[PDB]
Amino acid sequence: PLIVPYNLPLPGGVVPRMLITILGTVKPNANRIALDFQRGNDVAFHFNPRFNENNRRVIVCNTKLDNNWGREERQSVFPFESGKPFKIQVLVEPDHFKVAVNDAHLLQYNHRVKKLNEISKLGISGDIDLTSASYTMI
Ligand SMILES: Cc1ccc(S[C@@H]2O[C@H](CO)[C@H](O)[C@H](n3cc(-c4cc(F)c(F)c(F)c4)nn3)[C@H]2O)cc1
Ligand SMILES: [Cl-]
Repeated sequence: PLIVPYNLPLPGGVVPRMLITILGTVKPNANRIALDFQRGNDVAFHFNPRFNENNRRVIVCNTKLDNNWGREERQSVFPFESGKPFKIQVLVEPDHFKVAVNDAHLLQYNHRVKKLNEISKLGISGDIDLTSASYTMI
């Protein structure tokens, strides 16, 4: 089991055709998960499943620039389930991050941070047992 929060370096940042795979199991009674693709202190892409926001389950995505969150993008399709194993795949494409969970397309997030080769860390946080985090080129 990897330690959470986990820091996965992305050497030289990200690039289209780069596929990031995260495997884990959601804890019983989970409240939150977060993936943070960071450019230094900025968060280029925050992917944040919330298991209980006003008694609804929602995915919140955003960007943090100069310590300020921007406009959220919200996805009510919610593929996670407390207690169950999951796979998150984040495929970097030219205009967006494309996210699939358990081999089903979930959402795309347009690139707000444009210096892809500076987005050189992925943080993984929240209410999971983390099994593996890796990347490959497809
Ligand atoms: C003006 C204003 C006021 C409130 C807000 S709320 C805010 O909303 C953001 C998206 O817009 C992020 O989700 C933020 N956030 C979540 C997490 C986090 C950290 C963890 F360790 C986790 F394990 C985890 F799953 C999640 N860290 N930071 C959240 O605080 C926004 C603007
Ligand atoms: Cl949260």
